[PDB]
Amino acid sequence: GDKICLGHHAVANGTIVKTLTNEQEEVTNATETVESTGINRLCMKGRKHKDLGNCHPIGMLIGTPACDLHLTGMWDTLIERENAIAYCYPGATVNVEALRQKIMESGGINKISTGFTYGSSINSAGTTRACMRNGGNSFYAELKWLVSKSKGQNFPQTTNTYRNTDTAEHLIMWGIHHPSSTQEKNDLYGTQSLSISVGSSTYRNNFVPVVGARPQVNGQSGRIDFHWTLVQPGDNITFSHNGGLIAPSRVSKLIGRGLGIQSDAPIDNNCESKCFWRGGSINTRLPFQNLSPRTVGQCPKYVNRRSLMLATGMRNVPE
Amino acid sequence: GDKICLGHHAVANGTIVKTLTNEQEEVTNATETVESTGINRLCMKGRKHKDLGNCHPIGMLIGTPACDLHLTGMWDTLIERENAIAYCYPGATVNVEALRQKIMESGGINKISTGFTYGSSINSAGTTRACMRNGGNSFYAELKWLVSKSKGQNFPQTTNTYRNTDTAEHLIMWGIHHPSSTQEKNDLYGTQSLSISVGSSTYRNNFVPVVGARPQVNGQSGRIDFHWTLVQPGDNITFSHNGGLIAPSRVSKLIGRGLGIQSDAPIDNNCESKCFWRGGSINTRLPFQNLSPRTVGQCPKYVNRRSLMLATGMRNVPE
Amino acid sequence: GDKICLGHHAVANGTIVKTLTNEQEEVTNATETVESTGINRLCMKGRKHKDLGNCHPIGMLIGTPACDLHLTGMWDTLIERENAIAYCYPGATVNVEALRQKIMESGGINKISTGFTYGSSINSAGTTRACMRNGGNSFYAELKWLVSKSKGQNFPQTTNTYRNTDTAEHLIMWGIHHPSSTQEKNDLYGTQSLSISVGSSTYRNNFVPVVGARPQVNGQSGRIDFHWTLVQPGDNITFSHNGGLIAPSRVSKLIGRGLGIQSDAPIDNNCESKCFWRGGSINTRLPFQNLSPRTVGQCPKYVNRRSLMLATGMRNVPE
Amino acid sequence: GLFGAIAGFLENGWEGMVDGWYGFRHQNAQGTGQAADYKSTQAAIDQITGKLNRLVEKTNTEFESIESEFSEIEHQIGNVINWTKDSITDIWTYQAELLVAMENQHTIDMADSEMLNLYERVRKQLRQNAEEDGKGCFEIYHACDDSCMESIRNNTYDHSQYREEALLNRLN
Amino acid sequence: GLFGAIAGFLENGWEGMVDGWYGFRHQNAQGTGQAADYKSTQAAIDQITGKLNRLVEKTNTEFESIESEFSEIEHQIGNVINWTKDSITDIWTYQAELLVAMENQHTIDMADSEMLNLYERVRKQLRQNAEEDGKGCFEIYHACDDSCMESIRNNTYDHSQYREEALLNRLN
Amino acid sequence: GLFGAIAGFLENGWEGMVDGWYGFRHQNAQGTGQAADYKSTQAAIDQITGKLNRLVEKTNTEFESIESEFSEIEHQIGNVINWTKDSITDIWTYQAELLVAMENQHTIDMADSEMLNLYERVRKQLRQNAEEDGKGCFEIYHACDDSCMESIRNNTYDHSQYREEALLNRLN
Ligand SMILES: *[C@@H]1O[C@H](CO)[C@@H](O)[C@H](O)[C@H]1NC(C)=O
Ligand SMILES: *[C@@H]1O[C@H](CO)[C@@H](O)[C@H](O)[C@H]1NC(C)=O
Ligand SMILES: *[C@@H]1O[C@H](CO)[C@@H](O)[C@H](O)[C@H]1NC(C)=O
Ligand SMILES: *[C@@H]1O[C@H](CO)[C@@H](O)[C@H](O)[C@H]1NC(C)=O
Ligand SMILES: *[C@@H]1O[C@H](CO)[C@@H](O)[C@H](O)[C@H]1NC(C)=O
Ligand SMILES: *[C@@H]1O[C@H](CO)[C@@H](O)[C@H](O)[C@H]1NC(C)=O
Repeated sequence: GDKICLGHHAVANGTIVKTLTNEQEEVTNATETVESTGINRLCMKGRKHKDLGNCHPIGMLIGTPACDLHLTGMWDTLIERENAIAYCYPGATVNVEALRQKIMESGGINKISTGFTYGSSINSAGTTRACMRNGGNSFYAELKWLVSKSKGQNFPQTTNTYRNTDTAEHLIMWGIHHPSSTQEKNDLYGTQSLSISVGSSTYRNNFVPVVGARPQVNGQSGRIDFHWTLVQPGDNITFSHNGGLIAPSRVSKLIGRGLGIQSDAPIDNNCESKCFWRGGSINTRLPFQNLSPRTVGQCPKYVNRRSLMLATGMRNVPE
Repeated sequence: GDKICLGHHAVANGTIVKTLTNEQEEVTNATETVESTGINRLCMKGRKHKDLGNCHPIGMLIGTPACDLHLTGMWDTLIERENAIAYCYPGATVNVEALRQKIMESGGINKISTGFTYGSSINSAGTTRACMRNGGNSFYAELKWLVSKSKGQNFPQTTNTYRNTDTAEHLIMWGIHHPSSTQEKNDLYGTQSLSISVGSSTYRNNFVPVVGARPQVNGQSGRIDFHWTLVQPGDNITFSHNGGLIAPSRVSKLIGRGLGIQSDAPIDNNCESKCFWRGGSINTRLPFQNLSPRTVGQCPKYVNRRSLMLATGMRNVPE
Repeated sequence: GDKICLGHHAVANGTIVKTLTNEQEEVTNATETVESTGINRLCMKGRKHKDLGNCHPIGMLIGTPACDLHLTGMWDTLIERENAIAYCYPGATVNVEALRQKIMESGGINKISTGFTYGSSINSAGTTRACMRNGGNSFYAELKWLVSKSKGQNFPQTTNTYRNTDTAEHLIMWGIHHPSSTQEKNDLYGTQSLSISVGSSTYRNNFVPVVGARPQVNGQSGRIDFHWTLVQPGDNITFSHNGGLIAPSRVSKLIGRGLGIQSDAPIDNNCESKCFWRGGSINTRLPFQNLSPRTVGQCPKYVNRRSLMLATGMRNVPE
Repeated sequence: GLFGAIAGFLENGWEGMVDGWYGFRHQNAQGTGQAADYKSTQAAIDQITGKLNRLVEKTNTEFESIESEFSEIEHQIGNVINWTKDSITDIWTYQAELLVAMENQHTIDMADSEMLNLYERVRKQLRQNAEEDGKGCFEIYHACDDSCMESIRNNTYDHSQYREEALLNRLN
Repeated sequence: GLFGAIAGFLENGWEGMVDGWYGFRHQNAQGTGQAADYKSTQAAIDQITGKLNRLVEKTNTEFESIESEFSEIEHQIGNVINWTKDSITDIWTYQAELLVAMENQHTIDMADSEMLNLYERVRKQLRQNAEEDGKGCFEIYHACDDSCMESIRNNTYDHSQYREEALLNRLN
Repeated sequence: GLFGAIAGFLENGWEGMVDGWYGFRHQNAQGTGQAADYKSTQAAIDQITGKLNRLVEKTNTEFESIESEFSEIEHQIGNVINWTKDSITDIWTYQAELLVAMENQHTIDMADSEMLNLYERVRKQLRQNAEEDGKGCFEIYHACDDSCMESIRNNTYDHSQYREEALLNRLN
């Protein structure tokens, strides 16, 4: 009548998990593998970062008023916002998306001065009420609006060339003005047919201002479309123009690498994180997450499930 | 002299399967995981669908004769065919593929009337034997071929604007005519240099008719190339032209979402399905399939194998 | 006092491996699954191959001097090099990358003759010191630089058409010359406004020479930009031009399929391989590799790890 | 195999057993019989069924086309699309192959374990009143009537009732 | 289950055992006691811990965006991006689902094995001085004092010391 | 481990055994010997070999380039390509890591099971003429000559021939 018995533990409330053979095994304990809660803020601790607020990354290169505080600097993450303004004077940039990406992966920009001069017969200081400053009418800080100094005069066939004397590639932006009327065109530039030709050792293209009636925005019915390339070290880029060019007073140099975040989430300098998205920041040790398909940084892989429990205990057999 | 023995069942013809350690284990039964047989027909039961036959999705927007029956309607799947015609009068559309995709993912289109008027000095009813109708020479149903009413006269500098008064984005197509001869150009429009300028708050572009000798197709040696954008609600789009524009009499509004199928397989209204391809339809519970890499809808994932057997039985040890 | 004991073998120096539960199990033997050593040479045994050296694949079609030996032939792998030259006279090709891919996946080209003739009023043999030959000034072997025979004369409105009489699609390249001065433009072609119009049953486009000051390269400040399409069998492609066209004396026909390798690694006709990359060749039975993310041919999948040991033995319990 | 029973100390299966996966053969006074164990059979089938339920039944995301079948598509983009689809197929086929290999290994081995589990059940229930043949048989050192056999297979056998009796034949 | 013990010949767990995963219940002269086996417990937890360490802790490659959240993106490229992200998500979710299913099966079964391993240890250590109940108990045919019980659970029990004594009650 | 034998009730391996993975050590009248079991050894190697065959040997689809090494490629498309390759690499590396981890677990555990299977074979073949040491040894209660040892390792040992003799030393 003497004996020893062997047994295993159990618990009153088991957790349910999936296995290869059984969709509902009760085990003693389990733990979540999919992260479903994130932080509703941008965790910027440990980062030299830049919140552009209503300044748009492109606006940094051309120099929109909104971006006055963001024309230069250095950083390791950049934060774009839904608001953001690039174009005070209405327009568009050819290959926009390639460009903001380039910028958003940069971690810093310097502005180098073109040294362009124009002088007599030509007014290099056109402004507009769409780009107001302190206050008053003004313009894109890194460009000059060139217009016939007088009248409704033919604009001089002009030549400016930027020489890259640096060791690194520079990024050159310029604008082409497209007026709303034949009259307007004639007032600013000649009656002459207009042509802007741009040429480096690697780049070559040409543009023609083009008149058309258009909805008023903001503002004006004119448009300034922007264009860009990279000028290699020790190369030169030459503008041949007879009016219509919005020329560069400065070119940009993109410096390092950096992480680009697009979110309206508030900054929080008191949490670290490596993974971000539109709704904010993600900090988790788990390999999987459920918050978003679109993340940036070092992130748990996205999955299409609320929960995936991993058993951390034996089969739970109560009584 | 008494005994009890334990055993397992077996079968005369086992099935062969792979394991981690043995490429050929005979087991008692197994079952296929890769679907290799599909249905040689399009299973349209339970779907408000549209077979365009020889009408091409683009032809729906501009109004080719082939598409007369398909200028409007509503659907939840759209069926394109290898035949299909978009251009009665020879030409091309800039960003075609983006456009048919847009259309093929739509599940319906409405046509809103532009209200454009032209009147004296201008013939708004050009036709061509490449776009025949009932029968007779005719044209794209949603566009007007505009030509100098008389002669070989300069076409009037003209302005038409479409105002989007709806709550949704409209899609505007238009054509630019490119003639085969200087003579032809002069007959239809002026001797004046030609220019078409198009401008909304978001869009702006311009086009120039261009003469050239070209192989005859169908038909004629002229070409009409098409162009498009989306006009946002409460926005306006303005055409400034002096000849060459194939203007829109109606614009299109893409309605919902829908599934786009490209296949020459016959319709069958008596099977359901959720997965389709060129050769037809796929109905299977299995997670994998072997028929095609290119499928649409809810499909088993494609794999590069005829067969992958899953054991549903023990090791089979006969005798 | 008699007994039998059971045991397993062991070794003095075990190998360490990962399992689901233990990141460091010592086992008796194991073997690597990730290939980390490759061959610093291009293993070409068993391949009809072509090393272009400093000839660039595009140069094969237009006929740069560097490519004189490579204007025709047949092969099953093609080797591009970092050096390589396509443009003796400075310029660019529209849709370059699509084109070299096409070429790099070809395994052979034939040159068919266009049969174009020009005759009086027109000099079909323009040359340049940027495309030197044996030695002397010369030009792209498969193209003609057309220029006003005399003077500063208006170039004749000209028409040439290539008829594809073959059973296969041909690839047609042509150039547009963009001069550095209004003077230069006038010397070579007229004072007339210039236009080149190109048209097949499938293709239609048009180009305008455009003057601009530009950095000197090599060489010269002019540029010749190239353009291409495929002309289907039994179809014709017509050039209408009044100067500026660099016309084709031959068109190309891409023959088979072939494997395109880009590497500066030396050829070795004494090893076979199926997998290559920039640094050379990869020969391994293992399913995974660590050398490069960018490979071509039949390759082990790339992974982000130096080592992943697979146990080929039991748990090693020494003493 | 992994659990030593099926294709192990049992040298073959029984083609005659058609009422279940696992079962008993007995020899006794009244002669021979055969019968299947429904409980272990169902343990094994239920687990196979669980595998099939997992295999079948997956919500799929909806995919729209990105390659036109009838148009020509631009060459570079077409090549990037092709690279991506090929890459994805290599992943799925690899996955499908591993799935089937590992499931199959596990399925075979669980089948071997359920067989052992039943064998072990019977051994335990006999305690000292029988000993192990080595080939799936238990040599019973007492008079085990057809009804007594049925008590083993019904798992209602009382070893105490035949114990001291059975402990005799033990030594002779 | 796979190793027959937990949810097998043991018909339930012991909610009272809070000092470990595995353990002993004894009945003897001085009455009843319960105690957990720290060594087998730790074998099982350490393996679970290994699983968690593998699960957590993975170096991730850095990803930058390719879809703009605030801009519009071109339609065709957007669709190709969408196809690719969707395709990749299907793969990861499938992966995650298989990972958890196969780990969970293995985790449950290794827990079962460690329980068996301990049972087998005790059985072997008793040799002939006890026999198998069939439900995780060993019926001890000799006076096993609380100290003697402890010698079993301490794995220091000498069967030789009680052998011939125990071999007696055997037959009566 | 999972099957309790290797790194379980056997506290170590035998560096001296170089003829095979598994084997016997005997002590008897004529002294000591060692020998490897070729059959169980080959069961284990063959399965390892099956794993290697699966690992090696995969038809690969052919991939052509989509990134030019020497040209510049457009920035947006380049970024999309990069996203896709990085994403695919994360999948393969995860896959490779799981493959090895799960294979290794299984490989170790099957090696354990083959060792057990052999041990269980011998136990069964001895029936009552020997009992279980608890550490991989069977204590033989009869004169087992070198030839008799060989009969065990040759799996030709007849327990009936030494049974009643062996059942004696049993009780003294
Ligand atoms: C660029 O500029 C200077 C004068 O502007 C000239 O000496 C230099 O050599 C030029 N370099 C190139 C690459 O054109
Ligand atoms: C478009 O035109 C209407 C008047 O026709 C005007 O009220 C509306 O605000 C205009 N919108 C834009 C964006 O120009
Ligand atoms: C192509 O050219 C030839 C002769 O110029 C002519 O016979 C044929 O009709 C043409 N074919 C097409 C499709 O234009
Ligand atoms: C992509 O693949 C299809 C068939 O698999 C082929 O027909 C087509 O030529 C390919 N396109 C490119 C650009 O490689
Ligand atoms: C791509 O995906 C997002 C959400 O999944 C959606 O908002 C967007 O419109 C999609 N675009 C296309 C073209 O499928
Ligand atoms: C794409 O990948 C390589 C390194 O893998 C790098 O050279 C390139 O600049 C990356 N591109 C971008 C645009 O982030």
